[PDB]
Amino acid sequence: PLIVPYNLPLPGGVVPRMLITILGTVKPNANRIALDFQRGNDVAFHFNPRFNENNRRVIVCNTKLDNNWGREERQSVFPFESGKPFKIQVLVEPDHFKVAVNDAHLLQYNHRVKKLNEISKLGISGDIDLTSASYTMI
Ligand SMILES: Cc1ccc(S[C@@H]2O[C@H](CO)[C@H](O)[C@H](n3cc(-c4c(F)c(F)c(N)c(F)c4F)nn3)[C@H]2O)cc1
Repeated sequence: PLIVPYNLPLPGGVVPRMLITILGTVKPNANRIALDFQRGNDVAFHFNPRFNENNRRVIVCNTKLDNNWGREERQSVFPFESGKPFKIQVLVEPDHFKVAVNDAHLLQYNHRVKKLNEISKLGISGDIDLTSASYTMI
């Protein structure tokens, strides 16, 4: 198992047609997962499944610039289940990050940080056992 939090360098940043695949298992009684695509200290794309926000499960997405969070984008479709193995695929497209979970499209997140070649880290954090984190070009 990989250490969590996990730092996956993305050399030279991201580019359209780059596919990032995260395989893991959600812990029992999970509270949160986070993927953080970072441009230095900024978070270009934060993808944050919350298992218990006011007793509801929701995905919160946002960007952090100069240490300030922006407007949240929320997805109530929630494909993660405590205790179960998952696959997150993040496909970089020209205008957005496209996220599929367990081979089913979940959401798109329009690029707010525009210097894709500077988004050169993926952090993976939260209540998972992490099996693999990798990328490839499609
Ligand atoms: C005024 C105001 C009031 C409340 C908020 S809440 C804020 O909302 C953001 C999305 O808009 C992010 O979710 C933030 N956030 C979550 C994590 C985090 C973490 F630190 C971890 F260690 C793990 N393991 C994890 F899964 C995480 F998600 N870090 N920063 C959250 O603090 C904002 C503004």
